[PDB]
Amino acid sequence: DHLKQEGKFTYLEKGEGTPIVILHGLMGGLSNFDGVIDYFPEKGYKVLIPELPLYSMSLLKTSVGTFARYLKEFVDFKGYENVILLGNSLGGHIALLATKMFPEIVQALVITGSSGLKEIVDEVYETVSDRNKLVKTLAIAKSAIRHNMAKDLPKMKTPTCIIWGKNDNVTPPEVAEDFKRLLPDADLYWIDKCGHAAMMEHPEEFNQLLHEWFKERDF
Repeated sequence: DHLKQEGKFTYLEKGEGTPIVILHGLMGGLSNFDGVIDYFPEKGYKVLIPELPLYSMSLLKTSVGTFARYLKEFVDFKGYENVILLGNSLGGHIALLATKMFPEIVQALVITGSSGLKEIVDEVYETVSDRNKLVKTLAIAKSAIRHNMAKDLPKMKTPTCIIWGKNDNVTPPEVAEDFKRLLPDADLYWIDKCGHAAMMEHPEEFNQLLHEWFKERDF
């Protein structure tokens, strides 16, 4: 597991087999996914965690659509014909939009505590006093909600795994079942006593749930 910087792309890379591209949210450090980074590369998977240009994208090309196209540019750069997308919070929304815009590049979609329907405190105050980053955060939120997925979901054919905390406060469990309803080919699994970051709160069960879903479908 080492950090790569090739061109404008900064990303973590570990593993060799089937590529899993991970999209974290705004809160996201990469410590969110240590569970995934330790488990799946030893199970024959390639884990890639690219750093999206959330707050760097010009004064104003900052939209969910831009991040999705950035993801596409990353996969194309890597030369993959298809990947597995794993997304959390805003990252899940980026992944969803990417699967909508470029379905032929996505083998499967894994979603957990995503939008589209402790000491982190010190990096949300960053948003409210950074001065020029608040606008970008506001730009993202405006772009995100304007870009609702509810209408696009009914036939995003790609196989989708939805893993959710049974007591999520940010994105309530109702949202998870909405995803299950609209998506034509999706499976829903819950994790009890778990909030918005199943990956981090329970990397144990998340890995096992996700791994078994992969086994059933050959992913």
